[PDB]
Amino acid sequence: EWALTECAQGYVTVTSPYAPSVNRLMPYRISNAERQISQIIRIMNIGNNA
Amino acid sequence: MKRIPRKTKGKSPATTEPGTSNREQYKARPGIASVQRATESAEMPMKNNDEGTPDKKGNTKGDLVNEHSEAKDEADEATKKQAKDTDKSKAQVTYSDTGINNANELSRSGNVDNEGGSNQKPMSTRIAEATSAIVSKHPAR
Amino acid sequence: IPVERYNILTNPDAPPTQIQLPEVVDLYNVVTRYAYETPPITAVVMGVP
Amino acid sequence: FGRDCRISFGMNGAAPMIRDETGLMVPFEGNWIFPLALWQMNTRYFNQQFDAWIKTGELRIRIEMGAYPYMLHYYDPRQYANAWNLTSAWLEEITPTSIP
Amino acid sequence: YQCHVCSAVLFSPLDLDAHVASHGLHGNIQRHITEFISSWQNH
Repeated sequence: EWALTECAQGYVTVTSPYAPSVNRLMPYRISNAERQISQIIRIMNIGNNA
Repeated sequence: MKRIPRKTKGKSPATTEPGTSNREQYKARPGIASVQRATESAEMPMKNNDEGTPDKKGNTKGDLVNEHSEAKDEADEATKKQAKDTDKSKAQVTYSDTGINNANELSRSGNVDNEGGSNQKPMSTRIAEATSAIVSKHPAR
Repeated sequence: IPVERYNILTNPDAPPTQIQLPEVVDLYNVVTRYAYETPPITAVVMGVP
Repeated sequence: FGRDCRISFGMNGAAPMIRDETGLMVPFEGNWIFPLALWQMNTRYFNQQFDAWIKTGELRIRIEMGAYPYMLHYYDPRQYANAWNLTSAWLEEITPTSIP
Repeated sequence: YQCHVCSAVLFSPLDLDAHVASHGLHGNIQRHITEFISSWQNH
């Protein structure tokens, strides 16, 4: 909810209701460094190929 | 028990609620389908660029083209494809014949291996030739 | 039989979660089994007046 | 109520709640005040949520409009008469770009 | 059929159970990854 609301630059609001539970697995949190590594890979993939 | 296939070859009482009636009269502007089609194109991942890398056997895949010539050809193909996308004979946005003298541009090709040598003869052929020049043989005569 | 493999059965003093890595791999030990849920990402988009 | 329209669904019998302007959450009951655009941008959700309470519960809403056209419907005083159909039709046809 | 958890419109009771399962409620398609519903229109 927070991330989608912040992304939309305050034009829409996002709501996602849910019941209380703990065995709900939604693996998405990663660190910035991993994203930076991935971007380095993506840039190096180009290799002057228009 | 659920089976998931692989997408890649591997090693081998009244109920009618008083508010649920549908009277739709709103036409989204911009339209939903128009935006969806555009988002589909941008959704696609970047294409692979595999040339110049060793294969399963150990031979660098790709073409035997000079790297600068490869860059020129890729630029030309990009311009051609851009022209095709906008449905024109000649492209308005060009990746080639710009004002910039990009003469030192290099593009990865299958001409050179990882040792800096030329692939005029593939790796496996060279290893085979080198190892063959020293094999022994049973005594004779 | 290689008794040291079956430590948690043959050794009365070993705690149930004890292991002997990396010298010996036990062939009988405690395992934890789970059951999670992976709901789809659900969202409702409201409008800003 | 202002820009912060957001509703938390009730659970295990607890009544649903919506956020006031002052950061408090209230049940679907009492007297409320709405700007028109707030309903225009969440027509379908609001019809799905509040209409049952409006029709039979104890919920009353004042819609700020300023000016608006109107259309009358006369009826015989000696006969039973219910206006729910007209009001429901009016509410369902609210659009983020049009009203009847 | 109506799912008051998310205000979506449904048509089968088993679809209702599946949809409320997406909200974490116990059941009284798995091919889905993401489900979005607008509030100002039925789409």
